[PDB]
Amino acid sequence: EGPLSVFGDRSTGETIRSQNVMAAASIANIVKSSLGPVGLDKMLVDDIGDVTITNDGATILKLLEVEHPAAKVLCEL
Amino acid sequence: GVAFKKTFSYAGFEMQPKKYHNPKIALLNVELELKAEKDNAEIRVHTVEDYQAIVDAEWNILYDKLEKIHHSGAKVVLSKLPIGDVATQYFADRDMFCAGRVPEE
Amino acid sequence: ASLSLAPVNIFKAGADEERAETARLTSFIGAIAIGDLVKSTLGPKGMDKILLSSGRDASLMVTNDGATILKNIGVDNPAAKVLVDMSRVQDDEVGDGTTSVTVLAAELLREAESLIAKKIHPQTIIAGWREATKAAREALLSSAVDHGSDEVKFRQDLMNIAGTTLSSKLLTHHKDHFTKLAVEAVLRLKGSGNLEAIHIIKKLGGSLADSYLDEGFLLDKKIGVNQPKRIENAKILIANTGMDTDKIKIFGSRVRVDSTAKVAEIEHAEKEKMKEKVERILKHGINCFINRQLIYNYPEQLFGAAGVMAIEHADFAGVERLALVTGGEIASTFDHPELVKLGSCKLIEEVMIGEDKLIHFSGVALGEACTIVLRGATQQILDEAERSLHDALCVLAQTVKDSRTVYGGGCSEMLMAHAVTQLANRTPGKEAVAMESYAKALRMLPTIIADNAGYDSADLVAQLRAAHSEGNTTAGLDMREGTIGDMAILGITESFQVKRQVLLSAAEAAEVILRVDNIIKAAPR
Amino acid sequence: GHRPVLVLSQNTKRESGRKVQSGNINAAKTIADIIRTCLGPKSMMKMLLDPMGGIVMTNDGNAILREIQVQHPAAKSMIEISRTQDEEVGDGTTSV
Amino acid sequence: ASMGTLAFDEYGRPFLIIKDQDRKSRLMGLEALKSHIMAAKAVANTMRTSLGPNGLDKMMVDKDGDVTVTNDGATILSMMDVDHQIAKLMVELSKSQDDEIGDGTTGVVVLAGALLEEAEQLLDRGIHPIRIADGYEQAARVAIEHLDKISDSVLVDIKDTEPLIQTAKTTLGSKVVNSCHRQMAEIAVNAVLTVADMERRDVDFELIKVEGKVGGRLEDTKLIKGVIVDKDFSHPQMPKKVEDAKIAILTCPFEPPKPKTKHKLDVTSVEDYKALQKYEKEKFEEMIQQIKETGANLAICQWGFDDEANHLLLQNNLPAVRWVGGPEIELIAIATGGRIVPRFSELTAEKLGFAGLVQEISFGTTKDKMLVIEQCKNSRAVTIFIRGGNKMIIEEAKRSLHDALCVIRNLIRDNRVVYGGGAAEISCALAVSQEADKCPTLEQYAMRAFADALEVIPMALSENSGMNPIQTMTEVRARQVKEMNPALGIDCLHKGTNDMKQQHVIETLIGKKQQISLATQMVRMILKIDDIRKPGESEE
Amino acid sequence: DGMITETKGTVLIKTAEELMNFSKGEENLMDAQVKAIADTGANVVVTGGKVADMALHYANKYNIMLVRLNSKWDLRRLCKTVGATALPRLTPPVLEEMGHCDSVYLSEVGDTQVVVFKHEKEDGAISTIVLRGSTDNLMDDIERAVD
Amino acid sequence: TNDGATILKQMQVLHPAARMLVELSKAQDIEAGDGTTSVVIIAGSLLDSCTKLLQKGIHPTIISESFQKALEKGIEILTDMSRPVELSDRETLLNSATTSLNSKVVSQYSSLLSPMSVNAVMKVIDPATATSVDLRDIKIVKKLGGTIDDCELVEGLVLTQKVSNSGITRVEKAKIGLIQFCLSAPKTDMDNQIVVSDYAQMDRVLREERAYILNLVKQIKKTGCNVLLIQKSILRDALSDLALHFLNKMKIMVIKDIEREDIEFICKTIGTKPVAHIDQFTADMLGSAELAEEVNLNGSGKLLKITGCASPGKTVTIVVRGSNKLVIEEAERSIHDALCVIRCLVKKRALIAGGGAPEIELAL
Ligand SMILES: Nc1ncnc2c1ncn2[C@@H]1O[C@H](COP(=O)(O)OP(=O)(O)O)[C@@H](O)[C@H]1O
Ligand SMILES: Nc1ncnc2c1ncn2[C@@H]1O[C@H](COP(=O)(O)OP(=O)(O)O)[C@@H](O)[C@H]1O
Ligand SMILES: [Mg+2]
Ligand SMILES: [Mg+2]
Ligand SMILES: [Mg+2]
Ligand SMILES: [Mg+2]
Repeated sequence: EGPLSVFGDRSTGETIRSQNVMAAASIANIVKSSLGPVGLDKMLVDDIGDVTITNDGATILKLLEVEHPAAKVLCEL
Repeated sequence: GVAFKKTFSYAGFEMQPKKYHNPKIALLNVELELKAEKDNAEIRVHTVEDYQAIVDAEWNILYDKLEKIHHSGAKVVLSKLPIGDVATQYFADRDMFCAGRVPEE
Repeated sequence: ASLSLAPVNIFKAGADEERAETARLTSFIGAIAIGDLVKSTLGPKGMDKILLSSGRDASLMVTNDGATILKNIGVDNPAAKVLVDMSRVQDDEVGDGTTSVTVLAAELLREAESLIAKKIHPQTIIAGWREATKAAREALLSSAVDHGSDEVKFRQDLMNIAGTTLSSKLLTHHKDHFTKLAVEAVLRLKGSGNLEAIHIIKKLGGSLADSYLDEGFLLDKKIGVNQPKRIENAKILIANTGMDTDKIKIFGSRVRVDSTAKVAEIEHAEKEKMKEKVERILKHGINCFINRQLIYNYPEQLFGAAGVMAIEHADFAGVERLALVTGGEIASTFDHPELVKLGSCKLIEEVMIGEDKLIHFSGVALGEACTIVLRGATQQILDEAERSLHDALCVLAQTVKDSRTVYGGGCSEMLMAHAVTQLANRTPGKEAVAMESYAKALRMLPTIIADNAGYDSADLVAQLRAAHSEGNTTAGLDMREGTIGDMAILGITESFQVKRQVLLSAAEAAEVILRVDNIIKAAPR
Repeated sequence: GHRPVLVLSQNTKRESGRKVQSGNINAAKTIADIIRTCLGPKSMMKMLLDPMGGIVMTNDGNAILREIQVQHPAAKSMIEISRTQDEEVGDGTTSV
Repeated sequence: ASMGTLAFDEYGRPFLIIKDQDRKSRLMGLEALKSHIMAAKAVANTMRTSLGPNGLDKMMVDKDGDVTVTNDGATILSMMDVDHQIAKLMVELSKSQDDEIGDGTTGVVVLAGALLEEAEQLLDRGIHPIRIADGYEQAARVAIEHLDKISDSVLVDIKDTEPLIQTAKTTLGSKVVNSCHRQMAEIAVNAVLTVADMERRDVDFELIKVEGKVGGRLEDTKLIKGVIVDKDFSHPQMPKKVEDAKIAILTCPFEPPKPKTKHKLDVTSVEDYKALQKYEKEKFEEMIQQIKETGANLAICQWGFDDEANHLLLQNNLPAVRWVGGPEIELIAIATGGRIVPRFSELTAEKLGFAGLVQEISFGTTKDKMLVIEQCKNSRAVTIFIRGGNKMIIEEAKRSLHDALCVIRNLIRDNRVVYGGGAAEISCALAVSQEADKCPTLEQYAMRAFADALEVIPMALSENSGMNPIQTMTEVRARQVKEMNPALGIDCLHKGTNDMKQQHVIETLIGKKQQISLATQMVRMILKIDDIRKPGESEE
Repeated sequence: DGMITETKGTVLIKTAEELMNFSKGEENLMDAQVKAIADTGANVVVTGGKVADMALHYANKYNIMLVRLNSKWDLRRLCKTVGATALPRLTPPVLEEMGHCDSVYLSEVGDTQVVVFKHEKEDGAISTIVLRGSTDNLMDDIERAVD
Repeated sequence: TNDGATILKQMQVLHPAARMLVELSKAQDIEAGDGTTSVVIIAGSLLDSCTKLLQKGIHPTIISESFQKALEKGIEILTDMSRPVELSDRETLLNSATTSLNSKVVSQYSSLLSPMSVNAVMKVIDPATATSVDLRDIKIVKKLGGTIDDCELVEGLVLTQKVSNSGITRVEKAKIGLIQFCLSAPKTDMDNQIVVSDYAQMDRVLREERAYILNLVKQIKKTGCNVLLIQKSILRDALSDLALHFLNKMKIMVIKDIEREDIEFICKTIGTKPVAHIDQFTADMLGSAELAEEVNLNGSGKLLKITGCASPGKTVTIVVRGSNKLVIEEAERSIHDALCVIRCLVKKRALIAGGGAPEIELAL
């Protein structure tokens, strides 16, 4: 595609920055509801009916299936 | 003033003068063509003399329209409706300008 | 960077583009393919091709004509299309030389390919070829000989030209008979050039030597029911009237009556009008009446009652040929009998040809229109006889129009090549090489003529080049034995117009093809 | 080409708010209503078809709840508490 | 860097904005400019080999397989089946140049390509494209002023057509019809001068009928001060040659009259039938006698006629032609100086056109006849008859002669000329470079890029002629600077001298000004586009 | 336009004089009808159907404003607000059927061309609320509030 | 079939040489009449020999000239071997016809067919001063039923059209008349309508139509005609019910739907001159015949026969019968072969022995 000739996609400039911010905001909004004494737990069905009820952020982010690298960064954080 | 594109001139248009220094312009909504008097008009005759009279009457109607236009003193004739080859040649013979199917705007 | 070799794709799907070397490669390949295909059908010992169509009817066509070979094939190479159109235009201009011009263009383009391989800019080649064309045209014009003043010498020239034209075709088996046939048919035109005045009738069966030129004229129509089938001292009237329930041309006319008796009266009036028209025709004092249009039953019966032959549905060509052969006037009104010329012939009769019956006009008055009956063993044989005879008639008509003639058998090509070579030995630069290639192709033409016969083409062409070098300007290929000889003595003659047209058209097509450095194709529909 | 890019994987759903609470409470109420009529000395019996072809004609709440399959996780939690009650004390499964 | 936007919300809910946004494509800013510049460069590099006397042609094939061989830039770009939008912009630029001028349709593409090629490195150096466009506009203004300065005037008098012939020869030098160079130049000049309003008014191309027929030779192309009609005489026995013909142009078919209105003629008795048939016969006789009474020798009709009228015309010694087209009717009436008569009753002697000779022309063994009308007194219409060895060269001759006619028309509109062969471009580049030195620093880059882009035409001409581009262009520029002579160009034909004034390489000033203006405006548009939103569907 | 028959109208021409005089007579009749309409003092004509070319020309000649309300509901509402009665034929209107208004004019609001039938008095049978806005949906919501 | 031309043209061969051989068969059939198989065999054998000739290294142009020389020599040899014949010798004609039929399915019925073919040829030409035979003067009619032994040589004409006048057949001393106009209500070529504005006009319409039809039939009958042939008409009905009834009441046998292309043959056979307008329908334009009857072929159809004619024309008709259609077609082809043999005996009256003698003599 074009003169660069690389077999893959390419995002440059404000687009990739916005994508990274969107991924980080998605990860944050996943666990935002489980903060503070007035927080609430979450259910995590594991695709075969296994249920995990938790409020811990690390458990939620570890059990989730994430694909965006900028979001995997926050999960590993 | 006003300017617009040339609109499908018929035969004999190139014989008309293309510049006038004080023309009177005839703005018309008239179809100057040899055609039926009306779409629901039928002519019934039983004599060859009446047949010739009817043909001459159609020609005389067209020529009366053309002569009424010509005697008005106008040199440029514009119509919202088609102007036939007969009318174009008639106006060419009188050193006049004609243009049919001029858009309404 | 080019359009195709760019990172961005700039074309629609299915559309491509060929740059300099690729375009030259494709053009040269197509031109050489066309030249190699059309050749081997050249000269007295050329062979014919079979054109088997791929359509539903699968038309089968045996032919030796280059134009018919080139037009009836599926051509996709644009340069090949250019050569095909050249051949078609050459056939339209004159009846002969299609194979010659196509082969000459192909050889010129082959030499152009060699020169391009030798790192020569094509504009230099084009300029050299323009100079060579000027020199060759001047030499050919200077070599022309005219015999139009003397009638016997012109007759001999016509015989020689017809024989040379028919030498390469299937009619070479009876060349003498067919040469006399074509020469007489052309001479009967009295100077008129309309070949459509000569009708070729192909009847299956019989030998090819059974073909003949009728002393009068032959019509493929039929006579009425109660009319005579044989008339002596005919006074023919040729017409183009209705004679089919002749309606008054007032479109809006209609019959509006209040009783069937009035309808019967109007019908009787119509029949009486037709009878009056027939009587007005009969007032001309005629024996045979030929109408272009149909003749219905009532006029046919009226003619039969008067003993008048009534040939109907003789098409535009039919009435024109009858007027030419008999001198009558094609009329459409019969109010002035004194102002209408009537055709005349000694005898009208029905003759039995094959299993079909034709009307025979004998002892015609003018005779400036010919009919030629062709007999053959197969449909393909008849088709090739017609095509070859058409070529001969076209060349003879051109010679009648312009009587200048040149010598064939390669003599003309070799003399033009000699002039071009002498010019080349006088010019500095690569244009000399271009002119040398031009002369090489001009000499390659008789080389192919000699190859088609299995002769030693190299030796014969070298001998011809030498002989033209010492000044023997009439030397050429003697194809009877395989030596060189005097075409003036051997009577191998050609029309100057045909050779000039061949040379100029070949040079023109080579120049236009060589100028192309890029071929761009839109997406096929 | 150009496959879609997104944060979480496909087939990953998520609902939130009053809907989740209402669904959980409705699932629990449905679990209760399944065996509501199997309580007391005048309780009716139920026939359950084992997928292995067996038949469990029983009045006990825990057996009925453990012989059925549910997809809503709240119903799974209810079945788990029924099993816990059965294991800890032995009876009272259809009351809890 | 495409497919619009793809976020699907922070909360995971669907995020659809544009209809079918997952299949569309978009480009932003600098790489979009680079793609446009690359496409324009590809088009210009393809077109630049067809420049000058040594320029080569392109074999163009359409959808149906029909092949055309041509050198005209506008024709080449119109025949191309391009998909890139910038390619379409280039094609429309060539069409504009053809429409306004008719010549120079290949120079504009090369100039625009060079301008965008220089703008590429200007952008790579970090300059806003609007600044580049403004600098290009300023340099174009300077170049146009310089062209006005170094222009030269020629005489467009009928008495001396030598400068006009030289201009037509310069126009035709790059076409395949240069084998009949001066002949085509003369016929084009005479055709334009014949049909023209001498008060610097327009030249009506509808009075020039350009028609070609295969056969013959290219040298057989001739100028006919009359009309060529594809028709022939109606009756085959009518004479094929009329001298001092008194033309009778009619638009009424030689048939009994027919009212336009829906009509019905009632026949109620035998007497009615007899009267009807006698009326028809009398109408035919009366129409023929009315035509004859005016003294006309030839009759020209537009709508054809039937057998009785045909034989009556033949019997009365009036050759006739039928089914003549309306444009041909008008051209014949104009050339012969005769009026167009709508019906026989209005025909008179004063409405008869006069022609010196009306003849039927044969074309060898083709059966196709064609009518020639010429030797008129003061014919105000002209016809160009083209012969050739194949239809491709016939079409190429048609467009080359059209280019020559357009060039002479431009000369009539304004007679100022400039000397070609790259001399004008070199002088304009020198003027632009001199003006750049006085300009502030930031616009100097755009001015010098414009000068370098102007320099492409002499380099293209030198490349096409086999000479070394850079060395030859540098030497010619140095000679132009040393001795003040804006007439020094590229010796494409190797005549020994570099002075185009002696070589008579002349182009219209309007042509150069239009080239520069159109190239500058289209380059400004191409530079101003920084976003593309294609459907990207790749539909069938 | 001049009214036509309901079964089928066929112009039966039998002589040349009738053919020559038919169009002239029809035009004279239409002119007489339009002049009779205008002689009653009417200067605005509102029609519920198609407007003939000759009718338009003669209305222009006599300085008559033409408005063509296609929908019947708008015609009825205009009759209510002006005080006129929809005539079934092209006869000139009588005094009781005569419509009156304070001002009728062609005006442009934003980019929309409108024809306004305006009463100076703060009365009448029908009143109109002209809703402006920056969005179609906003104006629709405002219209719902008005309802 | 056994005819070589029919076999070759019936099967698609798809090869150019084979197609040229098919055209050769067509030409031989057109010119000679038979020998359509022998010519193809000869051509195939000549080319087969040409294969070995070419393999020896002989250019395929010397072969052609040598073949032309051999053809000329063989023609001379065959002419020298021939024997003169005259048309007055019926025995030679019968022998030629029998030899032609010897190789067909009608070899057993040759004893009937060969004299039939000889008579058919000799009855349509003048034995003295004749150069060709127009086989279109010998109409062949194929009627299914019976056997080939039922073939017949009616001297007059047989019409497949049936008599519309059901009730009267077998007219003796017939005065046949052929008309080309329509016996129906009056109608002009130009558009015509009858407008009625009163009941009296409505009655008078059909009254006068009846009177006109009756006058037409009376004019036909006054001439003495008793058998009427009506040409097929498309635009206007040729024979109305009223006209048929009137003709029936005057004892006239009406035969309609006569094809346009059959008019010439019928006029030549009977001597009836066609009539297109009732004004010219006179007694001298009728074709007198001895008997005109409709005969049924034992339940296998009905044939209309007109046998015996004053001043008979030079045309004959052959009725071919057979059990099934295939044998009828082959019998027709064989009879055509015999007629063609007699025809090509009429021109170039020379006879040679068959049995392969000419070929072996040519070979030697
Ligand atoms: N008898 C002959 N002897 C020598 N050359 C001949 C003879 N007849 C024809 N030719 C040459 O053969 C060439 C090709 O002619 P032909 O094969 O008929 O096709 P075309 O005329 O279309 O090229 C001619 O240029 C002619 O000079
Ligand atoms: N005889 C010549 N010598 C030098 N240059 C020439 C000559 N003729 C034309 N040119 C140059 O070739 C360029 C291209 O001209 P041409 O191909 O005819 O039309 P276009 O300008 O449309 O490409 C022109 O700009 C002109 O200056
Ligand atoms: Mg030849
Ligand atoms: Mg319990
Ligand atoms: Mg140019
Ligand atoms: Mg046999």
